[PDB]
Amino acid sequence: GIYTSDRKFVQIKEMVPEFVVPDLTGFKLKPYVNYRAPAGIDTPLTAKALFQETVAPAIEKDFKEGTFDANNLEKYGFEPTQEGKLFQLYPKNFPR
Amino acid sequence: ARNVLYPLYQLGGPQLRVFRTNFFIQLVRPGTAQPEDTVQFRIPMEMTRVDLRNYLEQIYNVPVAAVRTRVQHGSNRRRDHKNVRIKKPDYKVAYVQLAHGQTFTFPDLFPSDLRCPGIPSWFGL
Amino acid sequence: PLHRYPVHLWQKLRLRQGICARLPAHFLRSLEEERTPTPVHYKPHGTKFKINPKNGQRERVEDVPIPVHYPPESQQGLWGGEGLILGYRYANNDKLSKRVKKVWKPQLFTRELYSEILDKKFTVTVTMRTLDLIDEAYGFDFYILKTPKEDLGSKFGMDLKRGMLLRLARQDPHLHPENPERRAAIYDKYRSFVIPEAEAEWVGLTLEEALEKQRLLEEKDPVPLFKVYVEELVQRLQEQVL
Amino acid sequence: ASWTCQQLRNKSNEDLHKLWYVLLKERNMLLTLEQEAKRQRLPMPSPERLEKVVDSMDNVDKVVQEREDALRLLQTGQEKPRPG
Amino acid sequence: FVRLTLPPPKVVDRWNEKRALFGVYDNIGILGNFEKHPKELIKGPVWLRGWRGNELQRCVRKKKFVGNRMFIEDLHNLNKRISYLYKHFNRH
Amino acid sequence: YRYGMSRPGSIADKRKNPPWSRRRPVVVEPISDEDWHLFCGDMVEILEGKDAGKQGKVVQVVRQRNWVVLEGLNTHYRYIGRTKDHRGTMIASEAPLLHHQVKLVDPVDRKPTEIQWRFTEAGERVRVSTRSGRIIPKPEFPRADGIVPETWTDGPKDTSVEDALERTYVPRLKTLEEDVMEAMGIQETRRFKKVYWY
RNA sequence: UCUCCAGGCAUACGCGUAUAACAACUCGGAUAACCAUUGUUAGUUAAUCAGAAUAGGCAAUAAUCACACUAUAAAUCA
RNA sequence: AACUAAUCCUAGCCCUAGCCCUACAAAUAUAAUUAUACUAUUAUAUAAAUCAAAACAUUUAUAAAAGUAUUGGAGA
Repeated sequence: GIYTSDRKFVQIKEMVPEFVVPDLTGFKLKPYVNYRAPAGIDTPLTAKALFQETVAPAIEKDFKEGTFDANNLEKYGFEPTQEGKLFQLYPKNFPR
Repeated sequence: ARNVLYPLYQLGGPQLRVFRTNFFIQLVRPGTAQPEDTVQFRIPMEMTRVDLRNYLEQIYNVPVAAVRTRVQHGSNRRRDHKNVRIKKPDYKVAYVQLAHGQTFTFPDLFPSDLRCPGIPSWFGL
Repeated sequence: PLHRYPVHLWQKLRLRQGICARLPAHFLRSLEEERTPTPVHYKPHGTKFKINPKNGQRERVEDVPIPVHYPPESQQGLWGGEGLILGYRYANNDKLSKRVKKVWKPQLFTRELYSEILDKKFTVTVTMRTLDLIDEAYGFDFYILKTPKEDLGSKFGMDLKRGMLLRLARQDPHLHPENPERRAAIYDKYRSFVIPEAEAEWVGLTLEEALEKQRLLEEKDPVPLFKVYVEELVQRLQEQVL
Repeated sequence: ASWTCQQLRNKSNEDLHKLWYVLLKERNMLLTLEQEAKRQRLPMPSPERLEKVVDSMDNVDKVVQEREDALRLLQTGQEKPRPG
Repeated sequence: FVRLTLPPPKVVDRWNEKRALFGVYDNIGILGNFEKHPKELIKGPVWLRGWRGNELQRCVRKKKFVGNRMFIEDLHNLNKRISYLYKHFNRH
Repeated sequence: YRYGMSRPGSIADKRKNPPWSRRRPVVVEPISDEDWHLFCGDMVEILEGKDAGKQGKVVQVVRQRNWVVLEGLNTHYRYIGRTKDHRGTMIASEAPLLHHQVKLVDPVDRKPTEIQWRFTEAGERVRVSTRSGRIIPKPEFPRADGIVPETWTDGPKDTSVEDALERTYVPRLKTLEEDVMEAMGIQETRRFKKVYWY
C-alpha cells in the first residue's frame, strides 16, 4: 500500500499480491517419486535446444520453400519488444 | 514469496499476482492459552497479515475471521566457544480466528554365584 | 616479490592491451609521439665545451631547460608558450644580495580573434607573443592548425584544431552558411590541413575522453540469440542447398 | 525418492506449476509436524521426507528457470533477467 | 625441562649426488682457458653475485639494483633503515 | 580434523575431533581418483595385518585416510553394551586397513596381482592386471539403505511408476508463466508505466 | 498466620531476553536457602496505544477563570 | 610412586630465489548496506620537522675514473 497525507495508510489493491493456486484434482504428480522410477540424468534446456526443437523445423521448411524474409522473423517466434506481455523476459517485471 | 524482488507499481499498472509462492508456514500449538478457534502460526517475517488471510483462503480454503500477529525478538545473549554472540532467528507468530463458526483443536500428534564370588561361572572345576 | 616491469612500463602494458589496443591507430600514434616544445625562456648553451673544474680538462657540456609552470588557465586560452616561472631571485643579480621569494607573471590579456573556418570571433586569453605568432602563421586559423600541440600549449587550441580539422575534412556546408562560393575558398585556403574524418575526431582528445569514446564506439546492444541462431540456421541450410 | 530434474523437464509447464504447490503443501505439513516435535522435545519421524521434498522443489525451480532463461536469451540476448 | 622422548633416528648419506658433485667445475677459469670466471658460477641475490660489502653497502646495492622493482612499503622501510644505519656508522 | 573409523559428524566423531583439539594432523599420502582402485565389494588380499594373506570383500572405504574395511578380517574382539549392571558382550569389530595393505585379486588365479586402469569397449573403466592381463569386473554391492528399487512399494504421497514416466512437456514459444495463463485463462490489459532502470 | 518498616504505580530514557516453565548443583550470588547461575523450551497479539498535492488573494488590538483592570520582560496556519 | 606441576611437534613464520599484475537471493554511499523521487555531486602545493653539526643559524647521504676535485658555520 501507500501512505497518503495525514499519516493515513491507503492499501493499493494492485500492489497486494494475489495467490494463483493451481487445481490439484486429477494431478498425478505427488511430493515423492518411486524408488522403482529410474533417476533422471540432468539435461538443462538451453536457447539452442529450444530454438532447435521449435524454431528450426519452421525455418527449415520455409527456407527450402524460399518463403523466408526479415519481416517474417516474428512469425517463427521473434518478439520485437517485450511490451504487451504480462510477463516480460527482459527487464523482468513479473514475480515468481 | 520471500527474498525476491516485487514489481514496482505505477498508476494503471497490472495487479500483482504471485504464481509461485515461497512463503512457508507452520501450525504451532499455542504457547499461551487461546480460544479454540484461534490458531497460532509461525510465518516468515516478510509476510503481512493480509498475505496470511489470502494464503489460507486460497491455498488451503480456510475461512478466517480475525488475525493478530506479533514479532518475537530472537535472543542474542547466547555465545559460542569463541565468545561470539549467537542470534536466534526472529519469527512472527500469527493468531488467526476462524470464520463461519469453525473451531480448531490441536491434533494429538506423537500420542557368577553369589555364594562363590570372583570365580567365573564358566569354571566347572 | 619484485615487479618484473617498472612502474613506468605498467602504463605501456595497459596501452598495449585491452580497450587501449582497440583504440584507433592514428590516435594511438598521436598519443605515442612526443614533440619537444619550442624554447621560449631558455636558450641552448653557446659553447659546446668548457674546462672541467675537477680535472682541469676540457669537457662536454649539457643544457638544462629552465623550469616553467603553465597554469590550467593557459589550456583554456591561447598562450604563445609563455608560462609562470616560480622560484627565487637575488636582488640586483648578484648572489651576494638577499634572496627574495619571487613569482614572475607574464603580462596576460583577453582579446578577440576572428576564425575564418568557424566564421566566428572568439574572445580568449592571449599574450603578445601569440598575436605575433598568429601574424607569423598568416592567420588565427592557420596558427591553430599549423602550430603543434606542445608549441600551441592550449587545450582549447587543440579543441579548435579538432573542429577545424574535422570541418576541413568533411567539407561540411556549415562553413559560411548561405555562401557556398565563400565556403569553397576557405577549404581551398586551408586545403593543406585536410585529413581523414576519423583522425580529426580524435585530435586533442583527453585520455579519459578517448577511453569513453572507444567504450561508446564498442558498446553495442546485445544480439538476440534468436536472430543469431536464425542466421546460423539459414547459412548452414543455404550451404547444404549449394 | 525425490523428483529428479530430468523428469520435471519432461513434465509440462502447467504441470510444473501444479507440482510446485503439491511439494509445498507436503513441505509445510512436514515443517508443521517438525515444529510441534520441537515443542514436544521429540524426534521427527522420517526426516528424510522433508529433504526429498526440498530437493524436488529445488529441481522444479531450476527447470522452470531454465525455460525462462532460454527464451529471454533468444528474444533479447540478455544473460541476466535484471539490467546491470 | 628436558625431553622424555627419543628423537627419530636419522642417517645421512655423504655420497649423495649433491655432496658427491659438490665443487665440480670450481676450476672452470683455470681449466676452461679463463673463458668463464669462477665468479660467474655464483648463485644468489643479483646485487651481491661476485660482490661483497658490509651490511650498509649490501642494502644500498640492493636498493640500486631492484629499486625500480621494489614495493613502496619495502622501499619506505629500506629508506628508514638506511637512515639509521648511515648515522650510526658515519657518526659513531 | 582427524578422520576416524567413526562416520564424520557422528557423536563418536565429535569426541574424536572436539572443537578445541589442535593435535598434530595425520599425514596421508594423497591418492588420485584414477589412482584409487579399491571399491566396496572388491575381493582383495591383505598384504599385511592381523589377517595378512586372507582374501576378503571390501565393505567400507574411508578414502580420506586411505582405509579399506574388510568384513570378517582384521577383526578384533571388543565389549559392546558395557554398563554398570553388566560387564558387556564381546563382539568382533573390524579394524581399518590402509590401501597399500591390500591388493586386488585376479578372479581366475587368486593372487595379489598389481593392476593398471584401462577402459573397455563399453567405456567403463576396469582394472587390468599388470601381469597376466585380465579384466576385473566391478563387483556388485547391495544398496546401503537396503531398499531394492523393484521391491519398493509406493506409500502415501508417492507417485505411481507410470505417472513419473509420463512426459507432458511440449516445446512451444511460451514461458511457464504464460503457459499457466492459457490453461487458467488469465488475461490482463493494464500496463506498467515507464520505469527508468538505473 | 504473627511482629515491625514506609515512596509506591505508570510513561520517557537506557538496557536487549536479564523475562516465564522445566531440568541441573559444577561455575556465577563475594555464604546458604533459593536463583539473578548452567542446559533446554516457551514468550510481547492494536484502524482505537505508539512510530513510520499545487498557484494566487488577505491578516493592526497577548496572557493571567479575561469581564473590569491596568502593566512591561511585549507575550497568535486560518 | 604425589601433590601442585612437568613432558612433546607442528600451529606457523623469516630471507633470498623465482615470478609482476590483468582473482546465492536480497541490500547498499540516502542515516552505506533502508526494494521507487527528498539533498545534487568532489582529493591535493617543495613534505617538513625531528635528527647531525655533541647547543644553534647556512648547511645535514637517503663498473672504473673516485672518495680524486671542488663545495661547505672549509664543519657535521
